[PDB]
Amino acid sequence: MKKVMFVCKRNSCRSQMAEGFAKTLGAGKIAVTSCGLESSRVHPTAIAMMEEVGIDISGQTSDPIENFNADDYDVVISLCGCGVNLPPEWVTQEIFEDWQLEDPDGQSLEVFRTVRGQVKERVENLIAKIS
Repeated sequence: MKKVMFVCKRNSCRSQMAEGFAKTLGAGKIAVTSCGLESSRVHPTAIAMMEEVGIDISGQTSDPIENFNADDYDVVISLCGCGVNLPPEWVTQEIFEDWQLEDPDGQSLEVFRTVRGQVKERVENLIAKIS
């Protein structure tokens, strides 16, 4: 099965949140993980703003992207927007993206409840074109 990696900046949760929608809606369509350029984190408000949509991220982890192989991630989605720093093995995939998607970390709960749907439609239209 093809594996989707979601990647973002050091202090971001949108890579972990993108994995949350993708493992819930893409559950029977693809394999999925998430990471960050100098690693990434889960966020308590991204648990509670998303469990009301039936999503889970609480059990997820991260390490710096250069510790991973890229090759076992047939599909790689960045969330930095038309500009990300990546080694060539992380971009040469059969499908690549770099989403123009913000982090709700440190913003209002209305921004969490907005960005969740922006992640959902990005995950959905990405997975629907590959599976």
